[PDB]
Amino acid sequence: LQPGFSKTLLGTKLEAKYLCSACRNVLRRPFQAQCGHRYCSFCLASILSSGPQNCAACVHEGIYEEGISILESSSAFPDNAARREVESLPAVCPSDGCTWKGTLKEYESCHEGRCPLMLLEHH
Ligand SMILES: [Zn+2]
Ligand SMILES: [Zn+2]
Ligand SMILES: [Zn+2]
Repeated sequence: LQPGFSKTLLGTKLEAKYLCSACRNVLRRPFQAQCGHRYCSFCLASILSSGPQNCAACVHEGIYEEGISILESSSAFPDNAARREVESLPAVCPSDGCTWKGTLKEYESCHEGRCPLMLLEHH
């Protein structure tokens, strides 16, 4: 139930600003809500499946503000600056035993869903 990328991908380079406000994993196709908090596209869509919702991150961080801290489709946008930054980070496959290495973007487009440890049962 974790849409975001396993924190294992970044390893020691793991940073808080690269994490989804919802699943707490590395941002996957990030959107930025009106309040500034980032969410994986999948995570935000799920949260907003039944309409607007209060931003849990705003609450927990004690900065909740009426109106601005409300997650809404009309005020959330693709955070391409965040996406580009995260895609440029050095990454290693999360599969315990895999040696694949490259940028997170290369992981998403070339390795994810094509991992030997996951697809080859006799590995
Ligand atoms: Zn997420
Ligand atoms: Zn927020
Ligand atoms: Zn792998």
